[PDB]
Amino acid sequence: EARLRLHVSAVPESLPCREQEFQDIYNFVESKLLDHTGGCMYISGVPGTGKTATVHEVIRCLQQAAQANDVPPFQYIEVNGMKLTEPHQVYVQILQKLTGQKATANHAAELLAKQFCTTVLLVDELDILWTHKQDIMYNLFDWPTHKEARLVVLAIANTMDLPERTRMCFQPYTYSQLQQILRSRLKHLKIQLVARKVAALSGDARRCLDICRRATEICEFVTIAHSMEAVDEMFSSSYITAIKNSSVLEQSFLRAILAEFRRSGLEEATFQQIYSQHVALCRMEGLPYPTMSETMAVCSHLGSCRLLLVEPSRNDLLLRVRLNVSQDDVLYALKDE
Amino acid sequence: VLCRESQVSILQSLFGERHHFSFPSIFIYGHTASGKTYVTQTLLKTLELPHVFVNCVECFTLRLLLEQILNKLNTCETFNDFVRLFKQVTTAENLKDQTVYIVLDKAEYLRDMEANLLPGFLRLQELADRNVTVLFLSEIVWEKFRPNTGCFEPFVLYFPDYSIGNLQKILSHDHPPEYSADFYAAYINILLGVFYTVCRDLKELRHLAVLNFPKYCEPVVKGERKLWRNIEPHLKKAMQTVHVELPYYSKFILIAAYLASYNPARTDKRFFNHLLGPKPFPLDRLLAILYSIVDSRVAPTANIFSQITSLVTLQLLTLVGHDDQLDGPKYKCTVSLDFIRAIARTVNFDIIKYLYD
Amino acid sequence: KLRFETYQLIWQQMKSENERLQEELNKNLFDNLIEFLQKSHSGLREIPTAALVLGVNVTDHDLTFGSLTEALQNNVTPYVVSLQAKDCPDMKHFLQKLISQLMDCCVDIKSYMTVTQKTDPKMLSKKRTTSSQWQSPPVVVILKDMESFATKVLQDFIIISSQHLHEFPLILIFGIATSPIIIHRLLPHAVSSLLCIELFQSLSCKEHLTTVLDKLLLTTQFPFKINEKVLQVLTNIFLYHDFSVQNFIKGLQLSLLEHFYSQPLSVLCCNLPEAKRRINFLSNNQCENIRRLPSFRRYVEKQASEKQVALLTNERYLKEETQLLLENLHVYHMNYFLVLRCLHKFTSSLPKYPLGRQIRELYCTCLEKNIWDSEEYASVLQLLRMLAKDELMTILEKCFKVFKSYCENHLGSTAKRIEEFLAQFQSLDAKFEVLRENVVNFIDCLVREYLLPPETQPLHEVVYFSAAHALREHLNAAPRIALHTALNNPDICIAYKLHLECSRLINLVDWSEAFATVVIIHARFIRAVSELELLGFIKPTKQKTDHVARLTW
Amino acid sequence: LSQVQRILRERFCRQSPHSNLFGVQVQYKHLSELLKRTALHGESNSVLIIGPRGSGKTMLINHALKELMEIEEVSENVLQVHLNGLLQINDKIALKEITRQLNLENVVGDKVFGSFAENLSFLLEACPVIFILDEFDLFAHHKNQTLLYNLFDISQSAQTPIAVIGLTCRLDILELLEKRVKSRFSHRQIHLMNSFGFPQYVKIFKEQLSLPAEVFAEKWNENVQYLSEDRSVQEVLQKHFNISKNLRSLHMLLMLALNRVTASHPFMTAVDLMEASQLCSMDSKANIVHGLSVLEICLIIAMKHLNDIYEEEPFNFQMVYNEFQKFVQRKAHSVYNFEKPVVMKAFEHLQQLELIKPMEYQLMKLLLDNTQIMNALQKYPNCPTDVRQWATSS
Amino acid sequence: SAELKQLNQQYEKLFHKWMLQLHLGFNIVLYGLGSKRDLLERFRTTMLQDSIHVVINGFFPGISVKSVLNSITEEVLDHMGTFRSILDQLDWIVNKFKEDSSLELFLLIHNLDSQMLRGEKSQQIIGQLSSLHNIYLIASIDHLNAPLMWDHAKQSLFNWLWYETTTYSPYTEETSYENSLLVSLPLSSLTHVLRSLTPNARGIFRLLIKYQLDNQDNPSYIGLSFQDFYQQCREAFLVNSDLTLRAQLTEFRDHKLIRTKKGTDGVEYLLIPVDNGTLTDFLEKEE
Ligand SMILES: Nc1ncnc2c1ncn2[C@@H]1O[C@H](COP(=O)(O)OP(=O)(O)OP(=O)(O)O)[C@@H](O)[C@H]1O
Ligand SMILES: Nc1ncnc2c1ncn2[C@@H]1O[C@H](COP(=O)(O)OP(=O)(O)OP(=O)(O)O)[C@@H](O)[C@H]1O
Ligand SMILES: Nc1ncnc2c1ncn2[C@@H]1O[C@H](COP(=O)(O)OP(=O)(O)OP(=O)(O)O)[C@@H](O)[C@H]1O
Ligand SMILES: [Mg+2]
Ligand SMILES: [Mg+2]
Repeated sequence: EARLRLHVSAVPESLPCREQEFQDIYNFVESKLLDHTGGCMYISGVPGTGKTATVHEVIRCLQQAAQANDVPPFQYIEVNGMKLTEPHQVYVQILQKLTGQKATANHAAELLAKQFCTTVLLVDELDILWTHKQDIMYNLFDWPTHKEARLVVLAIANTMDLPERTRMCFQPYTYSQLQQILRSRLKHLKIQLVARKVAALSGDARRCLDICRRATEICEFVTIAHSMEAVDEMFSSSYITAIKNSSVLEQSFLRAILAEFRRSGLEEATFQQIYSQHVALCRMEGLPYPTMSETMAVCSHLGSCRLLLVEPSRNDLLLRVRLNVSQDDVLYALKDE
Repeated sequence: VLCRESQVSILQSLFGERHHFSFPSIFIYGHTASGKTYVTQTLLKTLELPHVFVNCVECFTLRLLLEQILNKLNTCETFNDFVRLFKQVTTAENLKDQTVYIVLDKAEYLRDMEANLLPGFLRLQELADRNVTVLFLSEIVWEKFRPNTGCFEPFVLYFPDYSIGNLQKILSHDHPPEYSADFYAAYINILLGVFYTVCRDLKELRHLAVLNFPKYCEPVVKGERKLWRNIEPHLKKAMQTVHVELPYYSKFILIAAYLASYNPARTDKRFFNHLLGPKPFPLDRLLAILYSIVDSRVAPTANIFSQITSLVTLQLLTLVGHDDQLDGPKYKCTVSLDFIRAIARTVNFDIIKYLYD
Repeated sequence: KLRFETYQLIWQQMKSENERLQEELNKNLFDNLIEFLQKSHSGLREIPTAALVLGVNVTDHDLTFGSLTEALQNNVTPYVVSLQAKDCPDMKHFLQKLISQLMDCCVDIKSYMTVTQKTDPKMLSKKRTTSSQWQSPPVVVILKDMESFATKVLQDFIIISSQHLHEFPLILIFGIATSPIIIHRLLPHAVSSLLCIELFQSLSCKEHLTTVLDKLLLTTQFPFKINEKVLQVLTNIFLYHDFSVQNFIKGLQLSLLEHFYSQPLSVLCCNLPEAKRRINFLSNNQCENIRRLPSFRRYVEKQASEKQVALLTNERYLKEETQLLLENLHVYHMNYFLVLRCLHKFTSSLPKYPLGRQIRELYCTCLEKNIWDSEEYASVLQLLRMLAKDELMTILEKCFKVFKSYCENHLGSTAKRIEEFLAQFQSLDAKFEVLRENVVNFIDCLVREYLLPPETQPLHEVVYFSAAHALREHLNAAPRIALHTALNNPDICIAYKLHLECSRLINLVDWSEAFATVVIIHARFIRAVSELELLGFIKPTKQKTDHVARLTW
Repeated sequence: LSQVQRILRERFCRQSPHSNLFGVQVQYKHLSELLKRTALHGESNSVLIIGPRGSGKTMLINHALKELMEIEEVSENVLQVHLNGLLQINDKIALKEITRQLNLENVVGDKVFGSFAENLSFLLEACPVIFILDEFDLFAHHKNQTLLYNLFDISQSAQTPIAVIGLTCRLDILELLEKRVKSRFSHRQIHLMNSFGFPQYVKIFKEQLSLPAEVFAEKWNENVQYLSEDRSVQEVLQKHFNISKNLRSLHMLLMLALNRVTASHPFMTAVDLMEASQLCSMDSKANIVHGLSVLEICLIIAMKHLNDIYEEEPFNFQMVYNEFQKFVQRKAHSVYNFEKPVVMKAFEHLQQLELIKPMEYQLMKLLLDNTQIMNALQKYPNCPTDVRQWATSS
Repeated sequence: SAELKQLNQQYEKLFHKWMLQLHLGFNIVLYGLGSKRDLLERFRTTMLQDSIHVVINGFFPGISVKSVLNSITEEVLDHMGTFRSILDQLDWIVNKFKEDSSLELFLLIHNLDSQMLRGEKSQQIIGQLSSLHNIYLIASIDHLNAPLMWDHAKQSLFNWLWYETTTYSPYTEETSYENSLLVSLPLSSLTHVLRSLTPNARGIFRLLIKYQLDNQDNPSYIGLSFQDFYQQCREAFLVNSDLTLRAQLTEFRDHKLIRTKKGTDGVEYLLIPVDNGTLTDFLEKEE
């Protein structure tokens, strides 16, 4: 249970290492809350930057403050866009969390309009609420600006351009910031040459905890060598691996592709042209003739694993073939030996 | 069944014992008349293995195709999700332990239906784990069925075309109704000796074998060997084989249109590639050529423009741009030239003289 | 007006006998549709079919598809359905109407929101309603246009229905104009065989034309007759333009009526007693009117005295002499037709047909100008004097088996000349005999009995209708004659002169300025030209900057 | 007896749950490891098994899952849910399919929950579950990816024991996931299957044909080991190896040669496998050409001449008809001369066979390789000397 | 001034006759040189008169076949606005008419040529209606291709009585709607200057127009500088050099197709001294 207790600490965690962002959001809600007014704040960032976690923290703190009467009471509501099949179910959620309970999306939206013509509403990943007419976004952002509406809106998504089609952004995590979170809870061990090794990344936090959690799995069955192995089992590109393990005729077919490309110089060629090249190579390697039924199989083996991008098999000799891997990568996979 | 004996040994031994397992999928290719399903149905009927047989062109949708397969086992069925559900739920002392066969005929039409349907069937054995064998047979090579993400590759079995000898042995000796089978043999040997190089379909050869048999043996009952001389010109009559009344100004519009089709562009000055097709007409050009060739010079009436509109409506003429029929017509003549010659012969005008060739 | 009571009388008598004779010309072909269909029903995966060739007439035959729905619901044999091709873009509407129509073919004779139909319930109606009939019904699926069938759709049904078959021995009738090659075009060879067709024939417009003229307009029943010019213009709209007996009929009403608004002088147009009633009703204005027209004025010119004024002043001796004009008149016309048919079996047999072929032709050319004065007639003479022998004795003996058949059945007269001819030809059956019969056909008939329209009795007007031109304005639809000749022959007149003059394309710099070299002054050419757009003698064209260029030639 | 057949048939055709695991020793450790961690402890993980098709995945996960549930605590406390992208094409179908496999059908339908996640969470809360997603590629293609996102979202933040194990053949899989789902996926836990060495292939060949401990089996295995080394079987196995490097393709080869074994042919021979190999090596499109009528052939030779004249430009029936007419012109008499409708019937039959493709007034291009044509002509049974001379004219 | 009235009077004698024709199921037609307004509106004041006379002017772009069937069905018919599918519309109006008999409705169309009436659906409507006996049709035509668009089925559905009807009157209210180009440098002189230049020169001019028109409502837009317009032209591949764009703007300025105004900054700003209506019309012609 020594280095095994370090397993238990990776999957979720607390408390935040985003110190400055937290304060900004707290003061935003506190400002709007103290005044008995509404507002909206859009939060950008990379998927791993601690946006929803920080918000949840700010909420728990504001509820504590609401118990001592430091800040006005009370209610809070959260809904996730990716948790719904059909965007319009949002109106049901919001209403169901408030009074009035169940109703259709049409009747709910009408009711929310009535209520809004204090409450904190978190809409996490409203990128999913995009619709042709975008009525729901227009409503969520219009509601807090009504006189009779006291509503504070916190909108999270991954892109800065969303509101362009009262704002904040979470930058990706740096060398030191990631290094911080890992040792931040290693307190079982107060092994730390690794925490900085894994810490060079782009830019998610989940990568760190999941990577190092795998490193411990390597150790048992932690040094820097264990983490290099951990990363090489994850971020390592599988394409070059597959080309090395591909069969004989599969490689000759790639050589055929590279031959046709070096002739034309384009990124597309037809199975017919590639076929002529493949015949030439099989002739020069002492191989048997590449029966077109075989070569079609091969070309599908390489298109099933996405080494190739191939037109549907119905087109027969007119298949147009693109490489899903850069020519330099293939030459390196074939020529390494 | 004859001349397929080799394919029967392969396909029979593959079936093995009925409580065994067989290929998850088998794919037979060949031509229309190869005899594929005749062999499949016999083997399934004779042994007798439980099976179902379904035509993929008859059932275009999932509901129809899947409901047929489910019903024929002895049932509202939308998606392949519920087939494995309700096929797996179909088990009894009849089907409990045994190999079940599903023959999808003309599977070539599965390609056009539902993306996940052909893959689901190739792997259907392990999807329901019910000891199934899906039998695909189509005239299309397996190389054209493969999808992007792939599939479980079936066993590709080739049913070869019948030779001229395989045809006679199948076609001849199995119905010598009123005579010695040697007489009917020499008959068929002559039948193929004509029609083989054109029609290799066993189905159609059986027709002609029945059709022309009476005339072949007619000299026998009338008291007159070597009848090859008798029917050969009659057979060759069938080999290479097996009056529209129009108004005057209409005929002239039509033949003018054809003359506009054949001769093109700046030849109108002198006058007034054939395998490629017919050219386009501006209505003005057609009226010009018409009044040029008419040599009666009748003024235009609504009925005449109605005549040309009626002509295009009858599909004797066709315009690429249907929408633009009054703004500039690009009409195109379809018929010709024999019909044009007939129009010329009846009218007495000559089509050939104006043809630039 | 009385002439409209006569209209509806004649009119619905006409479309009546037209639709009945449509039903008989059917009846050989329809008795051969149910005799063919009952020959194939007398004697797998193959749809037999029936191919009917109806040349290029649309609406006249929808009657007989209503009557195939009826008649082939009547034999107790099928329950018939008709699929139209334009109804029919997709593969769904044919199987939907397939079955809608054989569950429905079970309904109409007993005396949902139609989205509800699909490909199942036909297979059920000759299963569920009757799977065991036992004798299967045909459903002749009348494919009224198979030519416009969508070809993909076409083979998908002939293959789907063919595949399904012999549970449904469908036959399907083909409404068609052309010959078999075009079916063999739009219906592929696989279909040409799956159809197992036996080619059938249906009668076209031009036959119904010549028939109906021989019968109807040239009947002696109705007095109304037509002048050379609206006969020529009509049979020109029929032969040279539009082949529908529809447009010839509606044009024949419009002729009927058109005349029948001419003047009351036709109230005497009726049977001699029906006309003479009107004689009694005649008043002094009309007495003025008969005093006026020619062939009366001509009839007044070769004549007498106080006799002549009791035509002109004292009406009684006229109205007596009207019963003299008219009695004769309706005598003459009978004396013609009896004799016109006569001519036909003579010369309709003949070659060169220089004077004419079909009965309508002889009526036409005979009435146009003097047969005698025409030399093509004399040519026909030389012919008959040539043929002689047994061709003539057979055809002439058929002129009496058949024309004595007319005066035995078709015509009552009884004119006493007919009888003399008749005896003459009996005697022959038992050259200058052929030339005294033809000279009898010459002096005794063509000279005498066949004679012209204008050489005829008094009052050949109003029974024979002049004034062709206005109808041609009201039917032939010749706007560009009046337009062309009007715009040619004055600022828009001169404008169209310029629009004729300049070159081909006329630049609005030096068109506005050439029209200012050649010609308030501008606005009328932009309205001339904007009309010439609206009229269409030019177009507002972009082939060059600021240009106006004609599509019309 | 036929006892041989019953065994190899469940091994070759159906996929034998128990067999020898070749070269997966590393990958099995990582999978079985993770599986203990989610089942025995309260940990939640997600992993992808990624290889070519026909090798690896489904047997690995099947073998791993079996050994896992042989632990008494596991079999009682652990539920497993098997999903497949072919069967469930919609995340709503999948939801109701999870509800079905969890025996949670007693919800029952009275409460339709306000959100997709709320319904999924409500199911797990009614205690680990192992989610197997087969054909993971297709689950990535569902609209907004609700099933993947919310499974990973539940796998990470919900602390409900769950195991999300995907199977895919796509090296491109990771690029098919949304940024959000890619993050929540326990990052790039990846097992790769791929291939082996030729000597390992032969050892596999002999191991799959051999029979287990079940004197009849001992005599059988001696003969297999004899086959393992032969100049014939080896030069055939290599030819298949240079293509396959796959145990499923091998299974097919062993199966077809297994029909050759009967009560009159007790054990396989070199010829049994050579014949079985010949059936697989056939060129399908060459077989189809062999059965055409001489008319259709002459048309293809016309099309061949058209691609060699007009330089690979498409063509229509007319120009084919012309070039074909030039062929019969040689002799004044009519031998191959037929009516245009008939020639088009055969032409349309080539299209009906998809030996010609469109893009008469329609342009089309020939789908045959010239070496297929010249080889087929030499192998055609009755081919007349006249069409052969014409073929080489170009 | 004298003649026309007499002719507009003569046609009036056919009028009652047309009424009878209207009873018999045919529909009269006027092919004139001029307008029948005084004659068709005298047909409204003399013959039609009565009630149930529907008037839709086809030279009016305003009325539409859907709003033709509304304009018939909304006010005069009074039953309803015609339902979405016009075939269903006519099925309701007809199940009213087939049920309610002996209701004759006389409709007079000036210039069927339209649009909106160009649609084969529009004349399948007018084909059915004027085929439906209750109402009746008097159309006035101009377009030479008017007989063009009427097919067999429609000239059957329309049984047309065609009349000399050679009319001399304008074409005043018919002429009030049509606009022509004679009504700053006018459009056609602009086109005439620009047609002798290169394709890229015309492209440059169209780009500068576009900038002028998009900003025309902003008083603070004084135009583009040469460096800005030169970058914009480079990005559109209209000009690759300073020298060629400067030469092109000078050639424009000699024709009076650009004017420069010094900004506050001493920089020359490029405007076009042509009415923005004329420039708008130019861009609508060039595509
Ligand atoms: N500073 C941190 N300390 C501890 N854990 C962290 C930190 N930052 C991120 N995490 C990890 O990230 C998760 C919190 O989610 P996060 O706030 O990144 O959601 P999100 O950014 O809204 O999701 P997405 O951006 O993908 O929509 C936690 O479960 C934790 O494992
Ligand atoms: N050996 C044979 N003996 C007798 N008839 C045969 C033989 N082979 C084929 N036939 C004919 O072919 C028919 C069998 O159809 P066949 O087996 O060719 O269908 P199929 O090949 O499955 O059809 P398709 O290939 O068009 O799907 C029989 O009804 C018979 O007419
Ligand atoms: N390393 C191996 N160990 C055992 N069997 C193997 C191995 N590699 C391949 N096979 C055989 O190949 C077949 C592969 O089946 P499996 O479904 O497990 O993977 P797969 O075919 O790639 O799955 P998919 O359906 O995604 O293609 C099995 O029948 C198995 O017996
Ligand atoms: Mg979030
Ligand atoms: Mg698998």
